[PDB]
Amino acid sequence: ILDENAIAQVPRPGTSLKGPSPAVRPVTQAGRPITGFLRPSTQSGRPGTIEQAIK
Amino acid sequence: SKWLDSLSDSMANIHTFSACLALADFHGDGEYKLAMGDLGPDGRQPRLKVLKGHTLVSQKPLPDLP
Amino acid sequence: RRQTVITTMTTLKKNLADEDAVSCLVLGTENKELLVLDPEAFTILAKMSLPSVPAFLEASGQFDVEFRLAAACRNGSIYILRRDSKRPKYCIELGAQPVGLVGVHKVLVVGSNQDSLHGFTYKGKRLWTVQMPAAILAMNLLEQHSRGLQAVMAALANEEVRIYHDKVLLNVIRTPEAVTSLCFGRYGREDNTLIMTTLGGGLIIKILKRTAKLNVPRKTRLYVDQTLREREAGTAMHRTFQADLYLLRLRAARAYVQALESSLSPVSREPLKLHAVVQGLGPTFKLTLHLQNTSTARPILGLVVCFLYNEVLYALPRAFFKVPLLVPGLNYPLETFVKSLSDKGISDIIKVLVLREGQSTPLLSAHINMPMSEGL
Amino acid sequence: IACIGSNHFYTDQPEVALRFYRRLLQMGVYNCQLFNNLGLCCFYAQQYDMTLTSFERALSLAENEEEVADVWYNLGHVAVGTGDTNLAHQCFRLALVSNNQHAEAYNNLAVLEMRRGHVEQAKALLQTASSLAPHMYEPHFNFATISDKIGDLQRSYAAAKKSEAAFPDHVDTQHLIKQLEQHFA
Amino acid sequence: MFREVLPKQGQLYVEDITTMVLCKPKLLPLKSLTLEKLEKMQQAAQDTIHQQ
Amino acid sequence: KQNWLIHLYYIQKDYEACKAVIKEQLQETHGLCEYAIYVQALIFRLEGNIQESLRLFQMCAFLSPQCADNLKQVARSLFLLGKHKAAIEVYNEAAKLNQKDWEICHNLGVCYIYLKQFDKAQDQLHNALHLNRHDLTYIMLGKIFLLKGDLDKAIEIYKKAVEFSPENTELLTTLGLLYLQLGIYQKAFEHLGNTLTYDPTNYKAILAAGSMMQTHGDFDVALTKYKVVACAVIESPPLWNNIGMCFFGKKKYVAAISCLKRANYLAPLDWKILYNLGLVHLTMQQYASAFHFLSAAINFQPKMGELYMLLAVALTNLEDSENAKRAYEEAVRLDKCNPLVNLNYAVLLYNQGEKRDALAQYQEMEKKVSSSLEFDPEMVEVAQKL
Amino acid sequence: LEEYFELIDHHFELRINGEKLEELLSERAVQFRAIQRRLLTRFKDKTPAPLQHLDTLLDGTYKQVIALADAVEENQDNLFQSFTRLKSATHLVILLIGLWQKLSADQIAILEAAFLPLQQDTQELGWEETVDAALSHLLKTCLSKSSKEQALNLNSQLGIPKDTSQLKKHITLFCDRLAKGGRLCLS
Repeated sequence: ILDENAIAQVPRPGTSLKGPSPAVRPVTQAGRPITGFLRPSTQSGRPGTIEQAIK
Repeated sequence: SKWLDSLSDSMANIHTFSACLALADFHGDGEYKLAMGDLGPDGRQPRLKVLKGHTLVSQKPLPDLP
Repeated sequence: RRQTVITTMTTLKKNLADEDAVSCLVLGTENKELLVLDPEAFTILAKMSLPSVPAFLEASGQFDVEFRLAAACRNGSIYILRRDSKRPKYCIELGAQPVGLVGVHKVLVVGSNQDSLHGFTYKGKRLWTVQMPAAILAMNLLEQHSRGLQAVMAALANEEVRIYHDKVLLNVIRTPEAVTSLCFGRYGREDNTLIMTTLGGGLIIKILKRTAKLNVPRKTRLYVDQTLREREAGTAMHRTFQADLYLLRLRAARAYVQALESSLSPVSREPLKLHAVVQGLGPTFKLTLHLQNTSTARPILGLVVCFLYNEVLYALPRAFFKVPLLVPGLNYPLETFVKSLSDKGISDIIKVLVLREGQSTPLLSAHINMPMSEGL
Repeated sequence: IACIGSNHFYTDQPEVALRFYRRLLQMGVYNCQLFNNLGLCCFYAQQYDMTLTSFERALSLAENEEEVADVWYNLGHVAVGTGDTNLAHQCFRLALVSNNQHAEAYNNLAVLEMRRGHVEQAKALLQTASSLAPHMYEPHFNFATISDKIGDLQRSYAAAKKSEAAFPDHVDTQHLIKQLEQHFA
Repeated sequence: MFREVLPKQGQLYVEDITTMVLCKPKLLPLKSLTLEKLEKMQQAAQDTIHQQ
Repeated sequence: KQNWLIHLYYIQKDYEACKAVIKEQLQETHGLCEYAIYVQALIFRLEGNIQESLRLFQMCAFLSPQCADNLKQVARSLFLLGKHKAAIEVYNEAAKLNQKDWEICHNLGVCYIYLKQFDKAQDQLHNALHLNRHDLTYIMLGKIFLLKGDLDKAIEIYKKAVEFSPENTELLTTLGLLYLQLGIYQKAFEHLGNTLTYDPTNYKAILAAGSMMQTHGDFDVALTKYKVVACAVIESPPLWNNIGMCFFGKKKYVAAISCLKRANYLAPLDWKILYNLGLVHLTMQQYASAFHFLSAAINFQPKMGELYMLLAVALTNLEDSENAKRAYEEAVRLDKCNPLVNLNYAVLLYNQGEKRDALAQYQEMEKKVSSSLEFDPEMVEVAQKL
Repeated sequence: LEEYFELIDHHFELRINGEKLEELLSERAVQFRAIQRRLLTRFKDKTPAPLQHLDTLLDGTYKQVIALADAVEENQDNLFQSFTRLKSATHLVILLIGLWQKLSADQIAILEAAFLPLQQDTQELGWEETVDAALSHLLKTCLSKSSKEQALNLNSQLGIPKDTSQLKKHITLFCDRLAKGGRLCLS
């Protein structure tokens, strides 16, 4: 949240990081359905605010 | 594309409805001005604005909302 | 005093139906009246009664010959008032309150609050209907006398003006911010200007140019080889699956009896449910217990909550506390403040027993893996 | 192999996912996740002779309380498929016993409850689920459906809206939202 | 002898009556080697603390 | 009393300036407006907050205690919650104040239907008809009839309904489905095709029409009609079950069970898809999956004879014949109007060398006669043998 | 029922003050965060840039944050003392209602469970919400008969109220319907 380093703010859909539908493939968050491999760097989303992250 | 945008202003305050937005040459000499009786931001300052071309020239204060 | 208000105005011609002639006024009031006045507003010429408060007005025809006064009211209907009406005598339903109206030569148009356009005739019969991909904000009467095209300018909430006319596909224009008021007319010197006022203030001016099969999956060789091995040896598979299922029922009954025995289930007369949430990342956590009585109608009076924790790692002020009268159907969040006492990062479990006062066997239990301290 | 295997399992090809996970098992991987995945791909590829032993191996290898809960959750799915709602009930309840914050176990247990007839139990369980995982469209949709079934169109709408927030292209949620908006007007 | 004759028509839905949705079976993701080693190290630290 | 601003901020889906003007107009008049609280309540209702539209419309009723509309709105906000008894007892006083509005009658009918009071609901909707008839009255009346008794009044009331306002799709499709559940078939196709003319790609009518076409052979036309909507609803268990049965009709068993497994992954608790999976695996001679899906569907639908017959057909080919016996015993005790169960049990007994009660099964079968092209030859061959 | 309601009103006033102070502190914290992020971005840039305006805004916002934190602490302590006095008040009121209508031990325990819910107020559960939900349920399933009243006036919710009007209405209604022969049950 508090570290901003991306230049754009509304980049074109397809040029930034920010399949089976949720009726088939389970999901961890709203988007980014469950993966097959956990690396210690997977994000599967971003929490919006600080309140959204602590809660 | 079938329209020529003469003015697309983004940060001037104009809050009127199509009923209180009438156009005429209220002065004569065959050149049309645009009268708009608007309430302003909310029901505080209703002021008849007259537009001639691209920029405002006069806002007459009104007693209540038009 | 009794204070009245005028809510809509519209004018109507006198004799020749041109712009060089004079135009008689029409007005609607909050007090249920509609006033047709002399074109200069110095004498009341026609008072009219309305079955409901008006919201929009429109008028067609000539005063002496015949005038048609379409008053779209707030009560979810329109009324066409004609000559010599002791009662307006003409009502038309739409099903909701209209966001505007437009009068083309013969047919009349009404925009429904439910995001559609409905073309009626002055008689009272619905002719055609069309849906809009967004909410209709406002409409007006477009015109172009050098062409003869007279359509509707419908402002939408998706930042667009859109309609399907009889034959040609016109009124298709985008905009940065949703437009709330429209006026097509001769502005300055040109005859085809279009002024618009959007939501967040602003101002838009557009000049119109005179030059106007199924996805059935694919089955590879693995599928056929395995249906072959099942066609040859289906009995072994069936027997071994039945054996494994008997063993599975045995093990599940075993684990379920153990959980009943140790009261480890947070859901299991005495209808209750409990889960716990830990909020916070520091040496202090808000442990909130959501406790709910899940029954048709009966409260649960005598309950208490105990916390079983490591008295070295965690400091709970109130471990034991009573539970209010659990009204059936309501979630009670009961907070507590856990504090990590370990000077290093050391986590541990915390159990929560919900149990009656008199008895001594936990009605149910919850477990919380307290997260790492991340403190000092 | 794990990524292509999961993808194959979820796009109506459990046999190919089974091939991939069997390859992971041949190369000497020995986990709880691997064996849960193998039991799932077996049950859904219709290899009924290798499913439940893989699930028991997974339960043996599980080294957490979330892994045990996931394996009991999947065993409950195998039970639901086999056609026994009592074993399924016990398996979802054991998934809850092992991990109290398991929104999917709550949702499925509430579905089975509502099948039995216990509407209040089901409503409370679906509320707990949709409070634990708000991103999951299934408890929202279920709560909205069984609220609209009993009236209560306020909560039905409040739940259909969060359903559509979680999975927007869901068709049944659109039909329910349109019905409720018609009722509101 | 006689083989067993079977029905051929099958069962068809005539209406899509709404039902209750179950969550779907979950394929557990496989942990990487680095993630496994980090978990191993933190668990070992917790353990070597617990023994005192 | 300048409320036109609040009105236009409401009707414009603004709902944020409208509340500010509500605050200003309650700061100018201190209430007593009867149209600011009304519109604030309608804001809260069209936003979905009815626990506050309730109190606001109740204030409106407090301001104009002789007005049918305020009591109407309070009882509507009561009905839009779960509370129907209170809604009825507020509609009662709203009717006391005026018995000329149809909405009171219709909503009373609905609320009575919720409390299983079908007699008074029928009477209230009768009066709702006789005052100013609307389609919803017909639909709710049909609901009463269908949940209460037989269809020999529902088809008549729905016919009366569709008679006028026939371009309505809901009435047409409901009448088509009622004919289908009834004996008639040609009229069902007539009305559903009418729906398809008015609405080209609606799910309900397309699904029902595809079911009809499937039952009368015609697998390709039904498959195309499914393709019409197979993208509007990409994940629906009924569509994929019907498509799997379409393919199973035209001997495409692999694609049939692919469609049926895709449907069953989306509805693990439905017995029709499981019956179909079991039947097709009996046809492909799997006998280790057929038994699985048939036993699952038996668990989900225990009062069916065809399911036990097919479980027994699967068990007979699994080297397990005593369970086949007892399954056939359940099947013959449960089944009444399908002699194929008796024929299969007779074939099992004959091939078991029994041949004495095989004649009992043959007699039970002939007491039930219905001719499939293969159900006759094996029947007569067992006959001449006994 | 008149020197009792004064303590309830005092308690609810303290609760409302605490909620207002919490919103003020929310705003101050958001502002402090924005200014601190501006200063951070300034620190990341290599080139010099005057910023004394920014840090003298930060100091003011921080002193306001400290003030609001101390005020919230004071209000929490005042609210706790008010809650402890209200506990004794409601103890005495239940005692008097039990002596006034000859209440049995179980009918006294139901009152002691409805009116004496919790130990202190928390930011999600408080006293008035709980006691009002419990009293509404008891009035709804034990004393009231009409359904319009059971659905309109007698409503159980568990959020901070807007005023103590409903709680006091229900306590007076509870007293008077006990006086009219009504007795307490559970289901």
